[PDB]
Amino acid sequence: AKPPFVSRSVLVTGGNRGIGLAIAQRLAADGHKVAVTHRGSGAPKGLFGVECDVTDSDAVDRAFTAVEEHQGPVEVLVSNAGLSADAFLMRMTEEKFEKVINANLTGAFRVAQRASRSMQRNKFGRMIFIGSVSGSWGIGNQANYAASKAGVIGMARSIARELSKANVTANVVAPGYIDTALQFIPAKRVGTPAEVAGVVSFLASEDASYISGAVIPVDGGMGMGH
Amino acid sequence: AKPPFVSRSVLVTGGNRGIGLAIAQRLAADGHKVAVTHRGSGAPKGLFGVECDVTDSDAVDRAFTAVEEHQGPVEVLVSNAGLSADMTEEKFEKVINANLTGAFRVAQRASRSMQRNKFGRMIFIGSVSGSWGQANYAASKAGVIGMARSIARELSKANVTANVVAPGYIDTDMTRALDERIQQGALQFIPAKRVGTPAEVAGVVSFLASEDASYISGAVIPVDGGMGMGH
Amino acid sequence: AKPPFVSRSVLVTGGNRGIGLAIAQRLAADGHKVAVTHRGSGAPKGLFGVECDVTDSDAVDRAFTAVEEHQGPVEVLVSNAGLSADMTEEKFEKVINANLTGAFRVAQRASRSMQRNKFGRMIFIGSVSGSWGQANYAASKAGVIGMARSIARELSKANVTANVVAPGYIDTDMTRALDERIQQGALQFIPAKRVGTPAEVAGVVSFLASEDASYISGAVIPVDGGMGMGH
Amino acid sequence: AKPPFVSRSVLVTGGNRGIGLAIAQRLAADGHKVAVTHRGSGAPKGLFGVECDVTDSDAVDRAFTAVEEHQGPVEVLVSNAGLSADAFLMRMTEEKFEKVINANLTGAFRVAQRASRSMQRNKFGRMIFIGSVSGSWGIGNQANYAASKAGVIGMARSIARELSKANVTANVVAPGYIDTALQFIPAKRVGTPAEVAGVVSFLASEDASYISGAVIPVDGGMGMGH
Ligand SMILES: [Cs+]
Ligand SMILES: [Cs+]
Ligand SMILES: [Cs+]
Ligand SMILES: [Cs+]
Ligand SMILES: [Cs+]
Ligand SMILES: [Cs+]
Ligand SMILES: [Cs+]
Ligand SMILES: [Cs+]
Repeated sequence: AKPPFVSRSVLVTGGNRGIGLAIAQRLAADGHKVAVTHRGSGAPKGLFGVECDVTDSDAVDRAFTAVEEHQGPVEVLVSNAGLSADAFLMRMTEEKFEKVINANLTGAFRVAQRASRSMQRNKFGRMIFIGSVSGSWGIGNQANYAASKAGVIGMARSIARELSKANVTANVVAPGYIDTALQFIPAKRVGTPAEVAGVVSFLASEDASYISGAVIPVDGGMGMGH
Repeated sequence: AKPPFVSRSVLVTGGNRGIGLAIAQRLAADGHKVAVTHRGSGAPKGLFGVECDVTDSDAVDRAFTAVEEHQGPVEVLVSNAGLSADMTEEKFEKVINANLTGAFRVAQRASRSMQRNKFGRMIFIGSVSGSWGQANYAASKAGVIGMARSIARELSKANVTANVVAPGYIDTDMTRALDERIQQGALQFIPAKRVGTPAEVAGVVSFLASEDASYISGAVIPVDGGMGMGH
Repeated sequence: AKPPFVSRSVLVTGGNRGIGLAIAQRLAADGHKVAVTHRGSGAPKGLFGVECDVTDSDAVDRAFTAVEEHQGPVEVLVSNAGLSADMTEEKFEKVINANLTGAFRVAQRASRSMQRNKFGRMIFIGSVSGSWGQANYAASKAGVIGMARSIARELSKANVTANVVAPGYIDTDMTRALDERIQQGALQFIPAKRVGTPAEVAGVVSFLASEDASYISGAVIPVDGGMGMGH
Repeated sequence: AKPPFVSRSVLVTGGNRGIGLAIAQRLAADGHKVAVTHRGSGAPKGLFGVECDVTDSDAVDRAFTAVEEHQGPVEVLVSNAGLSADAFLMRMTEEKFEKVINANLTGAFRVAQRASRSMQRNKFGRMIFIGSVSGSWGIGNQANYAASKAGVIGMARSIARELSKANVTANVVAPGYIDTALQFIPAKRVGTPAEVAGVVSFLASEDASYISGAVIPVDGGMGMGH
């Protein structure tokens, strides 16, 4: 039987634009209480926004605090993701590598860490990490991006191993080419932000309870491999 | 913006019992038109049943035709294993024939109508276990994954996708008849520290049959409480 | 501290032609005692040949027995596909029977002697292609991987390991008879930007047959110039 | 036919102790010219040592320079690896996460970057990254370690995608439990440093030319999965 809906306290990081925005809007339409973080550009009409730079652990702490006061402790964390600085390995700098790692990977650790306490205590948690945006498949021109997104999957699986006994799961959505190279895609087209948002809606629902440590590709078949 | 619901013609093989039954009843409550295959015992009230042994290509043809006349051409195929329970050539070949070749038989029979109508969802249900290292069961379930990926690559241009749901340890009518020692013994290998329900599997199949699953193809979704993590 | 070399009794199925031939000649130059199966044409000078159709369990038994009398019990088994080249139930089942069930047949026949002697290396050679998304070939090669992992899990306690070598696009006698359009066309999908050689495959098999491979079991090694990267 | 031996210029980072030392000694016995980096404890008798902290990009540059003067440009890079600081996600600090990421992941980027120029120019390169030391399989107690080792695999595959056309490959050796929990291992025993070293010897040889982007588990079967 289909489990009854529960309106969850949702935080979507980088939920003001692109895929993050479509996630945020879908989760709100689903009936959840949705908050987003942003860099300054503001949150969309309707939804609760807080400014947060995910490279700053204290700014992550006060974004969560603000969210808990507004709508209750975060039950569903959607970690978008992120940045985007490419380059040939030979031309790629230490600075470019570390900034993408700090935003995309360590940033994911920061928001996950800040959520884990309350999720554990309350015996409910859904951590959903959004790859940007083509992976496991070695692309670029982007040693930094590939490293951060593969690292998020390893991180998620470690969290999943640790916290699944407490009904706190961690899963990854791996988008391919999304419209916010067609030769490599069996669907022969790019996906939409809504097509990503629907997989996140599923992972944020009562139907996803026995999924944990999973990586769900949303790429029209592009990254089939090993 | 959730895509509007579309009532699909659904066929669930081995959908009169266990996980197949939970799946068929979920897809039905979801609003789809749901038929099941069975091997004689009958389909349960509220679902159109047809008899079909998936080792038999002509039986598979007849089952699909019977379904098409009743509720229209199969738009979503759910292939539930076949044979489930634990070495000889005979044991190897029978599980392969039912689990892998049987999966090919139903997929191939579904394919022309799906390509033609520019819509198809093939959803293959792994038997309870892998993929993780059952020589026959492990071969057949690994093989269905390869088959599905091959189909996804061929047919995704025509909006015909193929995906796999890989259940871990799920509470059935035989998992319960299992020895208490192996039941708990397996709990040390599942991070969730509990068995999953047939409804927890039906849930994922509901999602893959829905309009939200359009851009997923060639995927394997584990429903195993984290058991299968690795490479 | 390289472990000292041990001359092993080796059987390479389909080892009289193409990749199987390169493998058998490498293992022989390495210093092993090498036998090959063939389907009538004969084994080449310098290798003990026996006839064996791997769809036939009794032929497999006879081949192993003939090998054991000649050079001692099989310590390293190299299972080379069978059938290679490109849909019906008949086409699906024949490739499955030769490529997957055939792999099970040779593995099962090797197993008791290996467990008993506390040494075994089973090395399964994928046909040229996957695993990447050929519905029959893709199913069978995915299936051998699952089988091998199942065997590795069962038998690794007894120093009997099972591993897979997954070749990409390799220059054979038919890859060359392929259309020039598909040869180059595939080069856009291989980071190395070139086809691999039969010797490049034999090289990996040499390593997995050696004393340096002791702690590898359940692994899949791609020899594909990076073609197969993904998940 | 077996390709003739070529004595390669080898650099093994953290080649003074444990698995790194066994790698270094095996490659030297194979007939290569082997140099190691270390933290201060010195290199072993026979082998060329240079001090290098892989968190320091300028110290990576002068270690390579010293190596090129001694024995010629580095043709085979073995990136060990690394650190080791565990903790429950809730108790894991930003500082602990970032230091393991900086040593194990960004450190791997630094040595790979510093090698890529000359390998590309000379149309030969073997980059071999050593996981420490159990992965893809979500362990711990170690979100940081899991993230760094999964990230190295994504990085390697990006390098492999970029440089394989130039005969510069990048591969990963993923050790399980090595003696420098048995319930999870089909072999029913830990491996040895030499059993790791032998896979690296193979990846550093003329037989490995058509392998690139690969992850080779050396774990007695422990991490079989997806
Ligand atoms: Cs709402
Ligand atoms: Cs709604
Ligand atoms: Cs209905
Ligand atoms: Cs309903
Ligand atoms: Cs010989
Ligand atoms: Cs030799
Ligand atoms: Cs030497
Ligand atoms: Cs030597």
